[PDB]
Amino acid sequence: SDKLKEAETRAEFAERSVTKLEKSIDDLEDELYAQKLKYKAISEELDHALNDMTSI
Amino acid sequence: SDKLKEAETRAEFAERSVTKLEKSIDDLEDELYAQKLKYKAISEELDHALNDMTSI
Amino acid sequence: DEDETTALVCDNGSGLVKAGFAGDDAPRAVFPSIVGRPRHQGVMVGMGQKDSYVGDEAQSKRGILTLKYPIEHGIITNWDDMEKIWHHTFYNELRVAPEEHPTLLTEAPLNPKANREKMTQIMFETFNVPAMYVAIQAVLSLYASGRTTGIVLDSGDGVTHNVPIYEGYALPHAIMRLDLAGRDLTDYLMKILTERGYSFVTTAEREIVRDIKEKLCYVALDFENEMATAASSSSLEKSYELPDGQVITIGNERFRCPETLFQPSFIGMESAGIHETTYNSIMKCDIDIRKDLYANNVMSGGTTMYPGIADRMQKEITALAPSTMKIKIIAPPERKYSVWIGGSILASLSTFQQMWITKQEYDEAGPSIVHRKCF
Amino acid sequence: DEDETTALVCDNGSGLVKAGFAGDDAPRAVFPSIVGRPRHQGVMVGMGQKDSYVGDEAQSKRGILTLKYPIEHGIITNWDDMEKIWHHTFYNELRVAPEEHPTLLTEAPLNPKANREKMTQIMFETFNVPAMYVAIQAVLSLYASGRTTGIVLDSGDGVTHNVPIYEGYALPHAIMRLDLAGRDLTDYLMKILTERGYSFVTTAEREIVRDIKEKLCYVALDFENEMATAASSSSLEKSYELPDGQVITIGNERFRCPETLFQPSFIGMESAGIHETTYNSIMKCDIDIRKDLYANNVMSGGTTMYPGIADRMQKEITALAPSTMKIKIIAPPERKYSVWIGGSILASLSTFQQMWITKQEYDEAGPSIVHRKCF
Amino acid sequence: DEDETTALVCDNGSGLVKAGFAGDDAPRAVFPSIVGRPRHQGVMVGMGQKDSYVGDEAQSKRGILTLKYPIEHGIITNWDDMEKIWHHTFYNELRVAPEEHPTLLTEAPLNPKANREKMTQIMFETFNVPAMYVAIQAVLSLYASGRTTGIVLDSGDGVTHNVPIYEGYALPHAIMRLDLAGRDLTDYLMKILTERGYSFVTTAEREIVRDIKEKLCYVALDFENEMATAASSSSLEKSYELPDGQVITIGNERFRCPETLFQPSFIGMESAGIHETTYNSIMKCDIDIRKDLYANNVMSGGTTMYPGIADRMQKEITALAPSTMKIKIIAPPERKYSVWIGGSILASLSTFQQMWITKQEYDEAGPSIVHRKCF
Ligand SMILES: Nc1ncnc2c1ncn2[C@@H]1O[C@H](COP(=O)(O)OP(=O)(O)O)[C@@H](O)[C@H]1O
Ligand SMILES: Nc1ncnc2c1ncn2[C@@H]1O[C@H](COP(=O)(O)OP(=O)(O)O)[C@@H](O)[C@H]1O
Ligand SMILES: Nc1ncnc2c1ncn2[C@@H]1O[C@H](COP(=O)(O)OP(=O)(O)O)[C@@H](O)[C@H]1O
Ligand SMILES: [Mg+2]
Ligand SMILES: [Mg+2]
Ligand SMILES: [Mg+2]
Repeated sequence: SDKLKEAETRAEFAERSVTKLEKSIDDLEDELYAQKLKYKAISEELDHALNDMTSI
Repeated sequence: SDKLKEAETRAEFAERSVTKLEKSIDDLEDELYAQKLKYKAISEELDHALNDMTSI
Repeated sequence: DEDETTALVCDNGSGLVKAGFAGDDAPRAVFPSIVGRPRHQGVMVGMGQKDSYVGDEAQSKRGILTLKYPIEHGIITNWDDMEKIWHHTFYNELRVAPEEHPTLLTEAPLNPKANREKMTQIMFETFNVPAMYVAIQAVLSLYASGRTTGIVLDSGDGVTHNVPIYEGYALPHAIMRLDLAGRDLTDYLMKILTERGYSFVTTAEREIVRDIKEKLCYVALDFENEMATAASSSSLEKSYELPDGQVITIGNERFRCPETLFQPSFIGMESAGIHETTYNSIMKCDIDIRKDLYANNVMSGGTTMYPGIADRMQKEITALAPSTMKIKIIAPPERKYSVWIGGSILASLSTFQQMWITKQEYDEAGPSIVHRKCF
Repeated sequence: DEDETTALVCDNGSGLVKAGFAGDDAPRAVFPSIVGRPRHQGVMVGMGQKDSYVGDEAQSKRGILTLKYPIEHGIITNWDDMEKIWHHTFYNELRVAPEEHPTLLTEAPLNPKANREKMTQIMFETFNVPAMYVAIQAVLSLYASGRTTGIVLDSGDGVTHNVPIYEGYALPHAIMRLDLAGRDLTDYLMKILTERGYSFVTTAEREIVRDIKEKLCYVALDFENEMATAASSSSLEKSYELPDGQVITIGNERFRCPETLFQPSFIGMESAGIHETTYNSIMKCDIDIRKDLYANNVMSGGTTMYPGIADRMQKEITALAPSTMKIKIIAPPERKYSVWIGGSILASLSTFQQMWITKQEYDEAGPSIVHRKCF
Repeated sequence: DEDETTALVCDNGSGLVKAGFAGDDAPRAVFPSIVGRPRHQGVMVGMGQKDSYVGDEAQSKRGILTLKYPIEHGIITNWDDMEKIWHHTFYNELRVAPEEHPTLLTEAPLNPKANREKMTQIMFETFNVPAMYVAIQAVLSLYASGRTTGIVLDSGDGVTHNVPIYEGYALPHAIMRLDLAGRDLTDYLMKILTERGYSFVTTAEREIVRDIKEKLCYVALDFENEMATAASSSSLEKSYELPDGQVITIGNERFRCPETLFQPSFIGMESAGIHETTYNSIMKCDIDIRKDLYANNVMSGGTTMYPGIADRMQKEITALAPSTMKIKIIAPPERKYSVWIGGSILASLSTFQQMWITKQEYDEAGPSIVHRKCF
């Protein structure tokens, strides 16, 4: 019974670590996707300005 | 004893999940880093363009 | 029984039955859908001598009973079997009478309409439930996720369904059912174990090998390279302790069993892997929202307790679809109860009793009323 | 082979390939556009062990082959597949060498110009045809009808095209392509039969259910009233004898399958029924001739063998358009060969060899010459 | 809402609705004139389930809605649609009540008088606007330019109008409407992209291809020479990144799409290019001022954001007209808001409230009063 309790404690520790890392990954994931949405926007717009060079 | 093997099973499950999540976090943070740096470089260049506009 | 007349919430999932009361967080009576019958006739006396055995009783009495499945891939064998198991669940397991509590049930996706009409009619005649509602498990898993956008992969024990739902609206035109499920997994593992020297046919070993799938199985990151390195693989090879005490060692098979769903050509299906079925499903609908479907895919079912589905899923979809937007899967722990949770969610709000299927409506229009009352 | 150097006439219709000699009344070699490939690998010896299977050979060997479509809705998968099937048609089926006979081909309406340039280039390099001409199937069906005024509804197996032509002139500004065709019909019928209890995915059952569509299907005169009376409908309900011997009974589905083209909202298309597509097409052009278009509508394709398109067509157009002038449809029996007949008609007259696309023109200007030689 | 009772300024342009307060420089609520409706029926609950969707909401929900146009080329389908969109604009977008602010509206040139009478009557009954004024968008664009002499080319999304006005005087005898507009542009581009291998029918791809027209399209300086050099044109060929992530490459089509307005014979119009329509318009009026019309031409509309209209315009007019006097076009940036700006200009001066169309005048003479109160 004592060994079962120690193993259960360690398993619960690991599982809480799992959940916390998953939440951190979520936050990072959202930030990276937004970063990239705006990166592609600014890149396209620099290209549009270059198109302006073509129109000139 | 059956409960103890089940505890060891869930512990190993959670530990493998932890390792996967840690590696994912590291790679995601490196990718986000490089992405933000490239966006910062383009933003730099665009700021220089704004400064030139002001000089006009 | 609670003093209040709260509703019954019962998920008759294809592989597991999970029943309880509305307002509860988890179903109270959860049992597999196996049903045991006496393998021989009666000559002894003093105990036993009972026909139907259901639930943990049959689990303990697996060896003495012919183990039969009243439902397989949605098809219904004998309504009497459901009658008995529902009696057992309501009275011996839930300790509840269906007279005073309306029932919310969940059904397998795209279940026969004739099946619905017959099951509802036998139900209403046999039982005295005051009111009724039945819903597809897809929207239930959606409710458990609590996000109106996404494609649900329901991996039951008889069928795997891919259903896209955008902003809480069903897309039947892009919904498909695949005949690969737990049964296939057990079969394929059975033949591989036969090639490993152990050849069993009976259902007890079926449950043993599905337990092995629950415990030890991998989802290979790269298939042929992992068997190539699994040639010897003393560390990678993994063993199990069967209840009789023998140590059974399995290596590449751990990740060669779930792979069959991904690679159906192993045992001869024209349909490609389930990732192709999610891919085609996505493109059938308008182009624009497809990216959101990529980013909002959900997976549900008891099988989902296995590792490896998430990484394989994302990598293959990114291989098939352009890698601009980031694809991420969401799957809450213990999601096999999630459907039942959604049932409780349905009973949570006060609008749900506006469309209870009451006794008098069925008495007026027969079973046909459900054709107009649910959809 | 005929002693004379008469031309080859080949209709590569989207769903059927019909090939023969010029001056003939009907194509000699007619086969569906399915292509079968070995489902597994080679270990046996003594017979078979051949990759490509085309024509009736693949029809007999449907079960053992993965059945794939080298063309779907005009899109080209693998030119090698066309290479092999044309080899088979010319030598094993037509018993003709393309060296000594120029080829007249028909292409699906609004086919890609890049598709034309690549197919012509691979053709000219691989084959040794002396001369070439390719035409749209719309004017071919017009020629089969032999009336320069009318709107052609070409219902192939991948696309349905509506094309107006007044006094023998094309109106591309009022031409449209709809992604509803045989494929959709089979799909929709597949899901309804799934709701009837029979769920198949493979192509053999696809051909079985399209055969069912050929034999038993109705076009409902009034839709919801006919399902209302088809509730029981012992007489109206119709059965089929599947080759395995089981009797499969279908009722309202007979007229609920083709209705989907008329009512696309069943499986989610923004475009309305094909009658709306003919209507809009008509009004896009000048008002005055519209009446003639109403009175001169033609329908063409293999699907046209089904009953019910004519009555539905006229009634709905009369509902949409004023009912002063009388609208009448014309459709000669066995019109799926009609396009090929028109090809023979093209070779009938002595002016046709003024604009054969010879080898030396292609050698001079590359494929680009067709851009100036056909249109 | 401002403390002052200043008037509402609303431009219901054929393609865009731009609304705001008088005295403001730019309209506050600007949205396209598309309207989305639920593609299917209601079975779900908990969210959504709303009929009309307008503005950015419908833009986000484009895939789930049938996208319909309440106005096309001036023709009105359903006044209820305008009722709902005006409700949305006034309360959900402008956060203003029309009770306390008179409305200045702009209408498409040569709009039906019956249309004006019905729209004004439904407006006055449904709404409680204190006072009214409606004006042609031509004089509004003139006001934005602030020069009483010139010919206005109003290129909306349904019609293109050429209207000459000399010294702030309308010339209806020399005003014409051409049925070429954004719709035609999208259609023609749709058929060319179909010939490029990509065939779509739904409205989401319509918006995608009009976005492509906004971004990449050219106006060819010389047409056939530019396709001749665009044969290969690796540098001249331009690509777009569609939101799904696929790279779609287009070459000559960039300048072959707007060319159709200049060359209507591509898809069959008797009327020649819009430059011919400005030319005829000019000569219809007295000879002498024609030179001023040549030198004072103005162009207005959202399309004007594209490059190439100015150079093409001047060169062709100089080709048609004698090249003694210098022709120059004027077009301020962001001129699609210019009409609304002119509306604010109308409210700027204190004489404008002398001819507000008050409630009591309409109550006395019905809608007919506008026949005497505006013109
Ligand atoms: N704790 C668990 N771990 C792993 N697999 C499980 C577990 N419980 C059940 N399963 C698997 O789930 C399957 C039953 O699926 P089920 O959840 O009934 O599908 P559905 O979601 O359609 O009801 C069984 O065949 C079993 O192999
Ligand atoms: N004898 C028949 N009766 C009914 N339908 C048929 C028959 N033969 C072919 N079809 C249908 O016609 C379709 C093929 O159309 P097809 O004639 O190839 O179009 P196209 O005229 O564009 O070549 C097939 O999908 C099949 O279902
Ligand atoms: N920023 C933009 N760049 C290029 N084209 C645009 C832009 N905004 C709108 N348009 C085009 O303008 C059209 C709408 O014209 P609109 O300005 O409503 O005409 P009107 O001036 O008669 O109101 C749309 O079809 C769209 O293609
Ligand atoms: Mg499941
Ligand atoms: Mg056809
Ligand atoms: Mg305009």
